[PDB]
Order: sequence, then C-alpha cells, then structure tokens
Amino acid sequence: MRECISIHVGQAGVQIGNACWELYCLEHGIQPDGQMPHHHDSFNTFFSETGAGKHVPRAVFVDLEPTVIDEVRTGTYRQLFHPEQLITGKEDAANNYARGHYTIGKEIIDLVLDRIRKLADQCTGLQGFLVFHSFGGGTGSGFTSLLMERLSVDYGKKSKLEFSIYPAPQVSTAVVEPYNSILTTHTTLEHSDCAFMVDNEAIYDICRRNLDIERPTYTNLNRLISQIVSSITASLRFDGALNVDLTEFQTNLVPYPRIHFPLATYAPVISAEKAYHEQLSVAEITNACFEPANQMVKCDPRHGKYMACCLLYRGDVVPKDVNAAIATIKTKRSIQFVDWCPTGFKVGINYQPPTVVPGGDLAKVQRAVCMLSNTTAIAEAWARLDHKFDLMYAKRAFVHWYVGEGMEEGEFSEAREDMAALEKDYEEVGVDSVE
Amino acid sequence: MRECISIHVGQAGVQIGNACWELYCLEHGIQPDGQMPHHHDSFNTFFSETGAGKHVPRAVFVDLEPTVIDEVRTGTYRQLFHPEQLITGKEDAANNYARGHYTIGKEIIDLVLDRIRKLADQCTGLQGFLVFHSFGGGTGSGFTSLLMERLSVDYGKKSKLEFSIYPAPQVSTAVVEPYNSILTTHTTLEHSDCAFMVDNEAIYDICRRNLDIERPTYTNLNRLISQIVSSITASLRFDGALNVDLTEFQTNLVPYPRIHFPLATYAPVISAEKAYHEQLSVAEITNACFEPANQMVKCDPRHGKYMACCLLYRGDVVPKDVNAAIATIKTKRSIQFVDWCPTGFKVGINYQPPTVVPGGDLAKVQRAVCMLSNTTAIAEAWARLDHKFDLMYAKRAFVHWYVGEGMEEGEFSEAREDMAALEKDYEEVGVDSVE
Amino acid sequence: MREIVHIQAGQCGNQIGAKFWEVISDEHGIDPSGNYVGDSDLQLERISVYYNEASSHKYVPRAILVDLEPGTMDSVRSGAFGHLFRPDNFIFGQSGAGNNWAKGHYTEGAELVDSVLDVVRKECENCDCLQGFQLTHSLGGGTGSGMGTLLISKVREEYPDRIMNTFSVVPSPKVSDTVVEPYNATLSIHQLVENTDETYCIDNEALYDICFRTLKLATPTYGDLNHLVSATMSGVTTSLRFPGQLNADLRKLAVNMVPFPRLHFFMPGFAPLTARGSQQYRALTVPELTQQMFDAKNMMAACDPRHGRYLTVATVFRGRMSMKEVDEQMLAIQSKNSSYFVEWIPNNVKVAVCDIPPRGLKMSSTFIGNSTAIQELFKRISEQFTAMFRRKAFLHWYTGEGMDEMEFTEAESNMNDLVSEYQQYQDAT
Amino acid sequence: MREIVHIQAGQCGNQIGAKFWEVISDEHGIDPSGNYVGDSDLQLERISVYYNEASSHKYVPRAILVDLEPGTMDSVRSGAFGHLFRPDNFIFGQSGAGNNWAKGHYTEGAELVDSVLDVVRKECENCDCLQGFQLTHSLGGGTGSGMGTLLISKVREEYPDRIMNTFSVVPSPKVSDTVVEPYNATLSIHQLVENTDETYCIDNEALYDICFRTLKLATPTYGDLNHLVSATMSGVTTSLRFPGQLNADLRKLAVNMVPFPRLHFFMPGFAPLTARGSQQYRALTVPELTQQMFDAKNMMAACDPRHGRYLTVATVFRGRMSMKEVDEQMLAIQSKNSSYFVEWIPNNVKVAVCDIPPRGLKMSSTFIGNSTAIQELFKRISEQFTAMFRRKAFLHWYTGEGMDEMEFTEAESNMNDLVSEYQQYQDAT
Ligand SMILES: Nc1nc2c(ncn2[C@@H]2O[C@H](COP(=O)(O)OP(=O)(O)OP(=O)(O)O)[C@@H](O)[C@H]2O)c(=O)[nH]1
Ligand SMILES: Nc1nc2c(ncn2[C@@H]2O[C@H](COP(=O)(O)OP(=O)(O)OP(=O)(O)O)[C@@H](O)[C@H]2O)c(=O)[nH]1
Ligand SMILES: Nc1nc2c(ncn2[C@@H]2O[C@H](COP(=O)(O)OP(=O)(O)O)[C@@H](O)[C@H]2O)c(=O)[nH]1
Ligand SMILES: Nc1nc2c(ncn2[C@@H]2O[C@H](COP(=O)(O)OP(=O)(O)O)[C@@H](O)[C@H]2O)c(=O)[nH]1
Ligand SMILES: [Mg+2]
Ligand SMILES: [Mg+2]
Repeated sequence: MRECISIHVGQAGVQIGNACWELYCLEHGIQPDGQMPHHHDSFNTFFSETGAGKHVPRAVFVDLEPTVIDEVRTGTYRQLFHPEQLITGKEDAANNYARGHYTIGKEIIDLVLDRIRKLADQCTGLQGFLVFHSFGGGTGSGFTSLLMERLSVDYGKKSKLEFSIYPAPQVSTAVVEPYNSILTTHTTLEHSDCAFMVDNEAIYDICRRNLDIERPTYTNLNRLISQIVSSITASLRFDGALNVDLTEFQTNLVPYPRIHFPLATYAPVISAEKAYHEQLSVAEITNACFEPANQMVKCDPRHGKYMACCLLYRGDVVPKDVNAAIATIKTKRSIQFVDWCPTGFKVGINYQPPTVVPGGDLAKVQRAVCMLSNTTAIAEAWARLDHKFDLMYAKRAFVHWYVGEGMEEGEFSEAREDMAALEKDYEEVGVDSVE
Repeated sequence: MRECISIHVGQAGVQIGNACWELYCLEHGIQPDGQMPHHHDSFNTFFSETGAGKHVPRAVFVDLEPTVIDEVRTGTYRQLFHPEQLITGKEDAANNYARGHYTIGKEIIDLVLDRIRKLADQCTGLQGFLVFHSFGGGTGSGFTSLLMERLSVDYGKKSKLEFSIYPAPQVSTAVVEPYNSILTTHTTLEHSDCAFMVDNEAIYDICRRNLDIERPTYTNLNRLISQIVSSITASLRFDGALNVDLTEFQTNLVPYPRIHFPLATYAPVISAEKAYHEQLSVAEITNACFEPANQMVKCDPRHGKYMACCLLYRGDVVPKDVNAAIATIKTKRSIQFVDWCPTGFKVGINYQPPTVVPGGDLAKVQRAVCMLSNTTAIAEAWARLDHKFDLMYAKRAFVHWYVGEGMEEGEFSEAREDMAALEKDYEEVGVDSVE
Repeated sequence: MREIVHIQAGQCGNQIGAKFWEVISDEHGIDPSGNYVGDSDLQLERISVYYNEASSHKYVPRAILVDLEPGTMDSVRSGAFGHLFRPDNFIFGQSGAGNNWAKGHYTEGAELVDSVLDVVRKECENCDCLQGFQLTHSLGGGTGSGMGTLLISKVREEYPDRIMNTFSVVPSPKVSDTVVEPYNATLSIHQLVENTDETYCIDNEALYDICFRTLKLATPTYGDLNHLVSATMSGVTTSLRFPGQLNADLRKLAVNMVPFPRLHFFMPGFAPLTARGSQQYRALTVPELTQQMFDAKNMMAACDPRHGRYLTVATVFRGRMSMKEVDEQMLAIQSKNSSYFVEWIPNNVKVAVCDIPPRGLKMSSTFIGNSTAIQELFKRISEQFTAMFRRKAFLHWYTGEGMDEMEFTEAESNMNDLVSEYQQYQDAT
Repeated sequence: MREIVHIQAGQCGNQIGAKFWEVISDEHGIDPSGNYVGDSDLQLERISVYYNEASSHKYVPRAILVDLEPGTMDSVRSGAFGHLFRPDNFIFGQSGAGNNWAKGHYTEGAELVDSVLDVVRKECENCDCLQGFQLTHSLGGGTGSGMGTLLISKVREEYPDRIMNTFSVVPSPKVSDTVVEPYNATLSIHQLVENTDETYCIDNEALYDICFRTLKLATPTYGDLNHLVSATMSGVTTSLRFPGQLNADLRKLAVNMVPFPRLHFFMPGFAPLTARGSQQYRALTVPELTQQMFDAKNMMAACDPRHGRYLTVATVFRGRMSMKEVDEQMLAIQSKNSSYFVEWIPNNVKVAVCDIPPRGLKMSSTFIGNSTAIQELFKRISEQFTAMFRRKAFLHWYTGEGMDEMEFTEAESNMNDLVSEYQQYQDAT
C-alpha cells in the first residue's frame, strides 16, 4: 500500500529496467509471465495484481526508437509487462537534446503522462517516482527534462528519484555529451528531488578488479545497478529491523535545495572463487564501501568531504556491529565530513539477504550494504563538464543542429551561467565556518 | 589472540614459506584446503578462520617474478592461501638492489602495504612480523629493506623478526652478493628488531654428515629451516610449562640496539636408521646444540664469545635436567661468555613434541631443542663480506648498473662506513672490562 | 482501579510496546489469545489496571498504537502476541512522517491526531478511575517526536490533572542513527518540558554497552534492548499492579522525584544483570543489588553520574526481602558517596518494595535517578543543534511545512535556559 | 572472619595458585564444581576465610588472577579445578610483558592495574573483616615483577593497615632461566622493601635439590615444585583456618618475625619429606621433624644458614602432638646451635600448633626462618646487576619505556644499603 512507479526513458533506462525487473521477478518468486507457484504485502508496492495469479509491473517504458522496446517485446519478458505501457516513438532524438525536448518528444509526452496518470490513480499510497535515464543520449536528457517538468507541475509534492548515467571523464561514446548534460542538468536542477550519480567507467574498473572479469558486457553493469536499486527499495519491499522510506532519503541526503547529487556504492562485490578466504565482516564491508576504489563514480572522495551518507544493510546484520563500524569510520581522519554536519549517517537494516541471479557473476552472500553518499568531490566533476562545454562552445561547434531544432543560443549561455552558479555553491559550502 | 603475520619476500622466502606452511598444516591437522577432520586457541595465532571449516594463513607472498608464485598457485597448496595475498610483480630485480628498492619494487610496495594493513586490522593481539627473505637476491635485499622501513614507519613499536640467508664464505650462487648484502644490512640495521642468521653451506654440511644424505635438494634445507621456525613459534602455538613470546626474544638476545644478529641451531638431527643406538638425553642434545659442527652458520663459535643464548625445548622435557645440563655447559672453558653478562641463558619448554613430515628425512623424536645464540664470532664473517666489497669496489666493478638504476656512489661509501662501524662495535664489545 | 492507558508512537515506540506487552502478559499469565491461563489470583486482582476484561472472559490490553506507515504496524499484527490487541486500535496513516518533525507535528499528524484523541477518549470513559498516561516514543524519528508531542499537548489540554509518563529514547552521543536528529530532539524537548510530568531518558549506546560488557553478549539484537526497557517499565508499574510491604504509585514517584516543575528527566537502571554463566558464581543479596545500581557502567543513560549530583533517587525493589537490610544499604550508600548527592535535600532516597519477583529470579530492583549529570546530554545536543542551525542546513524541509526560524530560536533558547537551571541547582549552596 | 584475598601475578604465580587452590580445596573437601562434599564441620567453620559462599550453596575462591597474556590463563581455565574460579576475575591483557619490567610496571601494567584494583575493592567490600593480602608472583618474569610491585604499591596506598604477604620465586644462583633477571630482581626488591610486610623468598634450585635427594625423584615436573610451595602456604595459613592448642595468625607471624621495618625476608621449609619407600623405615616424632627442619639440605632458599645467624625463627606444627615435647625439642635445638642464633634475641623461636594434619599424614611442620644468610643472595644479585649495568647492557629496552638510569642507580644503592644493614646486625654485639 506504498506504491512507487518506475519510468524508463531512453535505451539506457530500458536496458537497466530489463535487469531490474528480472531481479525483482527473481526476488519475489515471480515467473516471467507474472505467475507465482519472511515474506508478507511485499510485492504489492511494485507489482499490481489482476484477478488471476498474474501480476504486472508498474513500469512505463518510453522510447523514441522502437528497436530496444521491440527487443523487450520479443524477449523472455514478453508476457510480463502491460502492453499499453511500452510506448514507442518513431524517430529517436539521435543524441540531440532539442529533438528530445522540443520537437519529437513533444508529440508523445501527452500519451506518456496519460499512462502515468492511469497508473497513479490505480494506486492508493503512491510514494514517488523512479526515473531510469542516461545523461548523454538525446532522448534521455531531453525527454527526461520534459517529463520531470510535467510531473512536477502535475504531482505537486511527491518523491522524484533519478538514476542518471554521469558522463565519464575519459570514455565517451557520444560526441555531444557536454551539451546534453548541461541542458538536462539546468532543467532537472529545479525539479528532481534526488538524483543518483553512476558512471560506466567506474563500473568497468570494479568489474575488472574485484569481480575478476576482464571483458564485461552492458549486461554486467546493468546487473550491478539493478542490485543497487533493489537494495534501495528493500526497505519498502521487505520487513526490516530499521526501515526507511524514500522521503527519508530526500530529507537526510539533501541539505540544500540544489545540492542533491549523491553518488552510489555497493558492497560486497566478490567473485564466486574468492567467496571463501574471507568471512565478510560487516565492519569489513563498511570499510569496503568507504574505500575510494569501490565507489561507482570516477571521483576520489579524498578530494572532497562527505556532506551526508546513507548506508542500507541487508541480511544477517546486528545493529551493534554497525554502530561500532560507523564509530571507527568516524574516528579516521581521511574521511572528513563538513564541520557543520556532526551527524553524517542514516542507517537502515533489512532482514532479507540479497539474492543472486542465476547466470550472474557475483556470489551468494549473507550480508550486503548499499551506500548513497552526498559529497563535495562531485563538484570537481562538474568543472570538467563545464570545461568541455566551454571549448565546444568557443567554436560554436554543433550549434546549428540545436538552433535549427527549436532552441536559442541565449539558452546555452543561461545554462552555462546556471552550471557556474552550482559550482560556486559547491565551493561555498565546502568551506568552513567562523566563530 | 596473539596474532603474528608472515611476509615472504623473494624466491628464497617463498620456498621456505612453502615448507613452513606445509609443516604448520601438518601440525594442527589441517588439510591443504584449510579443512580439518594438548591442543586448545592454538591455530588462531597463525590461521584465521572463515565461516566454514576453512582456515587461511596470515601470509603475504610477494615477488617480482611470477614464476615461483605461479608454482605455488599450481601446487597442492592451491586451495589454502587467500588469492589476494599472492602478489606478483612483472620483472624481477634480477639480483640488483637498486631495482628491488628504487625502481620496480617502488610500484607494488603500496599494494603490499595495503594487504599488510588489511591483515593487521583484521587481527586483535598482533605480536609482530616474520620476514622470510634471502640476502643475495635483488628482490630479497631491496624489497625487504623498503618493506622494513615502511613497516617501521607505520607500526611504531612492534616485533620485527627476519630470517636472512647469510651469504656463504665459499659457495656463492650470485656474483654481486657483497653489494646486495652490504646495502640491505646498512638499511635494515636501524629497523629490524632481531635477524636470524642461517647459511646454505652449513646446512649442506649438516645434511651430509648427520643425516647421511649426500645429495640434498633445496627441499631439505627448507624443511630444516621450517623446523627451526616451528620450534620458535611453538610457545605461542601451544601450551608449555615455560612459554616465551617474541618480545621476550628481542629483550633477551639483544644487548645493544645494533648487535642483533643471532645465529640459529637445531637438534637432534639424526637419520631414521640411526634413530636407535642412542637414547637422546636432553643433556646429550644440549651438548649437540653447543657442538661447533652443528651450528647453521659457517663460523666457529670458539673464535668468539656467546653474548647470549636462548634454548627452546619441546617434548617430554623435565626442567631439572635442563638446569643440570646448562650448569655443566657453564662449567666448561671452551664455551666462554663475556665477563659482563653472567647470566647467559633464556630457557623455554613446550609440551608438544616436534612432528615429522611424511616423506621427510628426519626421524620421529620425543625431545627437540632449538638454540638461538647471539655471539661475537659472526663479526669475523662481516669482515669477509667487507673484504669482498672492498675488492669489488676498488675496480668500481658492476657499479654502472646500480648507478643507472637510481643510486649514487656516495651511498656505497656510506654503507661501507656503516659496516666498518658495526665491525668496530663488535670488536669493542668483545673486549673485557677493567676494575 | 487506577487504570493506565498505553500510547505507542513511532516505530521504536511500537516495537518497545510489543516487547512490553509480551512481558506484562508473561507476568499476569495471559495466553497469546488474550485469555487468562494463570495460576495466582493476585494476577487478576489488579488485572484491570492495564487490561480490560472483554466479554466471554477475555482480556485486551489498553493500548493505542499510532504510526504514519503501516509497515511496522502490520509486522506487529502478524507476529505472535499481536492477535490480542483490539484491532480497532491500530491507527495508521499513509504518507509517513519521512523522518521529519514538521510532518509529524503540523502537516501529517494534524490528520490522525483527531482519531487518536477520539480512541483515547473512548478508553478514558471506559476506565473507572484513570491513573495516568505512559507514552512510549523516540526522539529522533519524525513520527515519534512530532506526533507524540502533539498528542501530549492535546491530552494535557483535555486532562490537566492526570499524570504523564514518557519513555523517550534519547539520541546516543557517539553514533547518530539519523542526520537531522538534533532538530527533532530540540523541538520534542521543548514540547516535553512544556507539558510533561516525567521523562525517562534512554540511550541506545548505554544499552549496547550493558548487553556487551555486563551480560556478555556479542550479538545484541533489538529484541534484547527492547526486553531490557520493558523490564524497566514493568518494574516501575509493579508497585501498584501488585501488593507490597511498602507500595508505590506513579503519583508517588512524580511527587518524590520532581522538586521543580521543569527538572523532571530521569535516568533509569535495572539490577541484577548477570550473564548466563556468571550467575551461580554470585550471591543475590540486597547489598549486591544496591551496589550494582550505583555506577556509570549500569546507567541506561550515557552520562557518568560522577560529573554531577543526584538531585533525587527512587528505588523500587521486588521479591521477598527484609526492609531493615534495604534501609541499611541505602544508609551506607548515601554515606560513602556524600559528594555525589545534593547538600540541601536530606534523605534523598525514595524506597518502594513489592512482593513478587519479575519471574525466574529471587529479587530484582529498579533505579530511577534524577541527577544533574544529564545536563551534559542537553549541552551536547544543544551544541549540535547550534552548528546545524548556524549554516541553516536542512532548514528548508522544516520551513516548507509552515514552521519558521523563530520556532528554532525560541526552542534553542528554552533548552539553554533549562541547562542553565540544571547548572544553577547543581552548584547551589 | 579475617578473610584473606589471594592475588596471582605472572605465569609462575598463576600456576602456583592453581596448585595452591587444588590443595586448599582438598583440605576443605570441596568438589571441583565448587560445592562442598566434605565430612567435617570444622572445614566449613572457617570456610569463609578463603572462600565466599555463593548462592545455591556453592563456594568460590577469593582469587584475583592477573596476567598480560591469555595463554596460561586459558590453560588454567580449561583444566580441572579451574571451573570454580569466578569467571569475572580473570583479568588479562593482550600485549604481554615481554619479560620486561618496564612494560610490567609503567606501560602495559598502567592499563590493567585499574581494573585489577577495582575487582580488589569489590572483594574487599564483600568481606566482613579483611585480614590481609597474599601475592603469589615471580621476580624474573616481567609481568610478575612489574605488575605485582605496582599492585602492592597501589594497595598499600589504599590499605595502609592490612598485612601483606608475598611468595616471590627468587632467581636461582647457579642457573639463570632468563637473561635480564638481575634488573627485574633489583627493581622488584626495591619496591618490596619499600612497601611489604613479609616476603617468602624461594629458589627453584633448592626445590630441585629437595625433589632429587630427599624425595628420591629423578623426574621433578613443575607440578611437584608447585605442590611443595602450596603445602608450605597451606601450612602457613592453617594456624587461623583451623582450631589449635596454640593458634597463630598472619599478624602474629609479622610481629614475631620482623624486628625492623626493612628486614622482613623469610626462607621457608617443610617437614616431613619422605620418599615413597623410605617412609615406613622412619619414626614420625616431633624430635624427628624438628631435627629435619634445621639443615641447609632442607631450606627452600639456596643459602646455607651456617654462613650467618637466624635473626628469628617461627615454627607451625600440625596434627595432634604434645606441647611439652615441642618445647623440649626447641630448647635442645636452641642450645646445641648457640652460635647459629643472634645473641641479643633471647628465646627466638615462635611456636604455633594446629590440630589437623595436612591430609595423609600424622603430623607435619613448617619452618619460617628470618636469617642473615640471605644477604649472600642479595650480594650475588647485586654484583650481577652491577656487571650488567657497568656496560649498560640491555639498557635500551628499559630506557625506551620512560625509565632512566637514575632509577637503576637508586635501586642498586638501596639494595646495597639493605645488605649493609643485614651485615651490621649479623655481627652486632
Ligand atoms: N549502464 C549502462 N549504460 C548504458 C547501457 N546502454 C546504453 N548506456 C548508456 O547510454 C548512453 C548512450 O545514450 P542513450 O541514453 O542510450 O541514448 P538513447 O537512450 O538511445 O536515446 P537517444 O539519445 O535518442 O538515442 C551511453 O553513454 C551509455 O552510457 C547499459 O546497458 N548500461
Ligand atoms: N635455504 C634456501 N635458500 C634458497 C632457496 N632457494 C633460493 N635460495 C637462496 O636464494 C638466493 C638467490 O637469490 P634470491 O633471494 O632467491 O633472489 P630472488 O628471490 O629470486 O629475487 P631476485 O634477486 O630479484 O631474483 C641464493 O643465494 C640461495 O641461497 C631454498 O630453497 N632454500
Ligand atoms: N531502543 C530501541 N530504539 C529503536 C528501535 N528501533 C528504532 N529505535 C530508535 O528510533 C529512532 C527512529 O525513529 P522511528 O520511529 O523509527 O522513525 P519515525 O517513523 O519517524 O518515528 C532511532 O533513533 C532509533 O534509535 C528499537 O528496537 N529499540
Ligand atoms: N616454582 C615455579 N616457578 C616457575 C614456574 N613457572 C615459571 N616459574 C618461574 O617464573 C619465572 C618466569 O616468570 P613468568 O611469569 O613466566 O614471566 P612473566 O610473564 O613476564 O611474568 C622464571 O624465573 C621461573 O623460574 C613453576 O611452575 N614453578
Ligand atoms: Mg536513443
Ligand atoms: Mg628473484
């Protein structure tokens, strides 16, 4: 009776959703066709139920290119989703923000909002929104900005959580990533309650070093992000000794209206062969979470300060050990919070252990911990994007596409001003107080 | 709850460790895969335990050439070690100190220290360090010097014990042994709490004469040194009528900060066929320990004075007999301690007899004794090395490799000065006092 | 007679209440179904004080379970010893406080407080002679803090004569389970020092320490901590739920322990606390209990009493014992710790003795110390609040629900005034 | 009444204590579980002096076991007659003294001495009328020496009126089980002559000699030596743990044997000592015991009494005997050895008689001689210390823990002064 819908925009969102809903259907013992042969209700929060034993997800898969959605319709998860939700456009934004926010997406935004409204009104205790969207793709940035503005107009005060794919510092598949990123950030900065920074480069690094797989496909990154999402929602979806709802997330991890970009982290991530040879202490996994090499965003936390942290544990966990481990973490100097926030933790414990997906890469563990940490190091990352933007704007490169697709240069200048203001705010907060 | 980690540097260290951990796994009834089908806990001091019946050693096998470590990973002791510890470099120091201390080892010293810190923080009553390293090899000397400096910086006041392989007077497999030896000694002279001199030549002699094997492999020398190490640690790892901890070793056998080079000795060492025909009196085995032909360093004790001795017995031993035997030893003239130390013994008794490794060479005995003796004869040995160095430095032979690999000639001159100072200190202590 | 009404706000309050009712039912010999299967009539001679005898000879606890999220409510409902609460009692909302106090006291709470007060009124009219209210809540969680303060204010409006008990789980000094807990603590304390008769401060840190050292448990689950707090509450009420050579009631404790209207914050303590093995190797005598109860290592509030003075102390024993022995022990302990008590309150030890052990044991004891050491606690929190207010961090969440800064200014000033009063009376002469 | 508290420091102290409690339990008929299964009420008439009657009718020794390494502690715990010590007593550290005195008295000991003193204080307040303390420790091992001296200093600070007993295992003259034992011995003796009432010097050499020659044992395990020392201690305390025609207490021995504040070092002795076969071929009469107790070959301290004079002598008998016989024997032995006693102390034999044999015999006897011969011992050690200090050998280990040379200078001067006093009184006239 605490419902929460999922909205997947763009190819990244759709594939991540494939992984996430595979994970869920595995968790609650749900067959791909919605049937099912500590649990409570549990699945009601994400699965609505029809008359028969068939459950359907509360997901809205929207895209402008029918390729990936068609793959979904043809995949093993064909019987599952409500066929009306799988909204497909005709011509994708083609990595162009203007197309994804002014020209094309403007013609199916209404249908998407209609399906959203139907799903919302069929629910009673709606908690909030989960937008799964990338940052570089045109559909992702543009359509997500449009959709967030529309929802914020419609649903005045409700939780709105995003899982952006922050553009990596050195590996970029697109060429216009700075433009899409800056525009979508300038838009979503006033509507998204709490984003969730994740990058592909860091996940490549983690897969190579920790899991000992040298050649990972997007399937593996998707599985990892799905595990993170499942750990986020395990509080709603299960009985825990200290539960937490998404409103608690936005209250705890967001000190100021604008600074709401916490980065994700998960532990333990160890291969099946290395599953033994370590007992996986909860203090050990806490240390793993705080290890700068385990974060899922290519930013060294040591260059900034953790303004807030939220650690969600699951499995056979005992609160005293968590208290001891967090005390130890607070003792060390290399992990230096801001002076003005003396209490830098929210703790949540769940009774259900993480479940390993068959054919997966990780090993069956009894304890797991997902850290959502809002720090100041991420600020430097913005600088990089800013820098890129400046160069690609100093020559007015690629500007003609956006200009001719329903946008003006003054908008680019304004978004640059907004990003500069955000960087200024991060720097100002990073300093210490007097007296 | 008195933990002690082992650090094996270089090929010599790694093979000696193979032998040592084979011996341990045999002692505590530990299968090669860490399972186990007067004892207490006992194994906790060297074996950490995971959730299952699988125990893992607290060892850190580090090398710059992956050959021997790969042999370990492929050997029967594959399942045992924690795979993260088996740190392998890419290009070995190639019997060059500069490579092993400035160029190559400088790039994995951090990973080694990280694993050390993890293993230490997982322990509670950490006693100290066991470095198993040779003296001639480049990796051994250079990497050990670097690692000892780093650990002494990190762990301020803790036990640091080394098992060096002193370069023999006449059998030298390397050609640059004097350089590596002098450099590593000048470095480790300020950090190692207590070294442990052992040589290959003396062990060859002992294997030929006492054990009656004319063609021994390195396996046999390794087994003997492993037996010595096991006798050293039997106090920690077992219940004894008079136990002794490593801090007691460094307190008893080290009169001055610099003179901390005691040589090892073990008894009885008799073949299976000669196991009978002698009842192996504890006084007899004490005499065997003090016999100049049984020491494991090619130095005649009669040319110097025993500044201190530490005899560790194990098996069916009775203290009165030990007292009587030591009294007799003190009575004789050819064993002449320094005047200024009238009490030249530390005695330790353990209840557990030594265990013979199947497929070994020694015979099942009921009593055993390991002597660690700090004397003055070893001083002459330094002279020999000094002499060699002088010649190989009078022509500036081989100097170009070290010069071009991150070192200066003034360093060679300084190390020579330091060795001269150590020899001077040994000579000064060897004299008698007036009034 | 003297029936007591139980209110449970916030998740912690509800879990503590579940364990508490388990303990009480074990005391009176009540089956999980709610019917009496006991063996001693004295169980039923006062069964009415906490229970109501429903028809067909059943018993229902006088509980009023409140929350804003149905999760923990349903957990209680499904679990055993949940099937006897009267199902109409489970008041819960849908929005959830979101760990915010503004939601828990202004926006969300204003929609359920009416139904809660209505069920409260029904239960009050049901009782013969109401004795008082005991509220079990947190101080960090939004629901607990906000809604409990609102309920307390409303009840005190409608019953200015009854007596008020609160078991507020104070935030621990070292760890911080939440991030905005200074704000919730300050606002809740403002309301409490406004309109409460007594407040039983508890920290999870002290309970961790006790379960670790004294009980020799390396795996303290929340069940055990709640079990300890439940034992404390049962010990507090047994003075009236049971006969005794020197009986006590809640009003007696309120009169004895509260010299001034504001200074009514108590730290509890329990004894004996023996591990599973270390029990038969110790004698269970009144001197042993008495000496156990006076030390920092057995105070359920994380603050050394030695840093201040005991303003007053109450001590409730159980099981058969000799009064002279207790008197002698109290005399000795008041003599040797002369610097630990306030000069101007002679004979500052209130004593009560029951006749029934808390099950399984020979004799137990409960300590309720009103000291000046607790000022440190407030000091700590105050400072934290100040810091998090100097930058106005997290301020927007609370501002967006109608509350404004002047609320925080007044609350902080009030808490500082309270600390000043504690300091003044600590060094009075 | 007159309860005694037992402290065990160092590995030797702990092993001796294990054997000692085995002996005592055998005396009073105490099962390994700690419950009394004896047959004679006199066992329980004074059972309180060493035991505490824990509830459910059990008995726990008044022991306080101290160490810095959990090894021997766990060995005691696992072995039989370990399951009755009160488990909260086993205080132990992790670093271990490392056979260093600086660690055992300045660095490591400063972290556990507080807990030790706290348990000491608890036991003291538990007792009715404290009689005194007996400390069982070594003089070579770092833990024993350092921590025992620290505990003695602290206790004497907190109880300047009680009486203090120490059973210090002095280093043997011929062998040296450790290398730095002169330093530990000198520092420990400095502290002891500062703040102890009596010190029972023992050498392992003399015990070896006794087990070899007198008992005709070629295989003396440490169990046997500890058994002998335990029998001596039991004989010392039986004068008050049991009725007697002429009873004695620890204070009586202290007054009789300690003519001057500093000169309070005693060599013990036991009798009879008969091999397994050579027993039935000898008569067990008081003259036989008395003549046995006066010879170098039966003194548990390695120093011939003939080299000096007996300043005083105490003698505690057991079992049923005739007082006139004892008096006659003491008269004869004081007559014929006239040159062996000091001139200016007439009638220098303190006598006590118990009524119970030490289990398995008809009559036994314990000798406690305060002589001047022991000066040789100190002489020896002093010289050794001087040598090892002239070169400042091993000095860095002790310097690195805050101690400096002037400590050693003062301690050596103090020991030389003590030896000078012994020499002066030996040749007094
Ligand atoms: N983590 C993860 N990221 C993905 C995956 N597939 C695509 N991406 C991200 O998608 C980005 C490409 O832009 P998209 O958002 O996919 O563009 P789109 O969704 O196809 O929409 P258009 O821009 O209109 O084409 C890349 O930067 C990738 O990081 C995936 O399987 N896992
Ligand atoms: N006792 C013993 N010594 C060995 C054994 N194997 C090699 N050594 C010693 O190793 C020395 C050779 O130098 P090493 O220390 O092995 O050099 P390394 O370990 O291969 O490292 P690099 O110098 O970089 O090649 C020889 O002097 C041998 O004495 C062994 O099995 N037993
Ligand atoms: N003693 C105890 N305290 C608890 C327990 N569960 C939660 N808490 C405390 O309750 C606080 C959380 O308040 P909660 O009721 O869960 O949040 P709310 O829904 O906003 O009221 C935390 O500070 C915890 O310290 C428990 O089982 N025992
Ligand atoms: N009589 C006796 N003496 C012992 C025994 N064990 C050890 N010792 C003596 O105790 C000394 C060692 O002290 P120890 O307590 O083991 O070292 P520590 O841990 O530093 O205190 C040695 O000089 C031994 O002579 C024993 O069983 N009996
Ligand atoms: Mg696309
Ligand atoms: Mg090599």
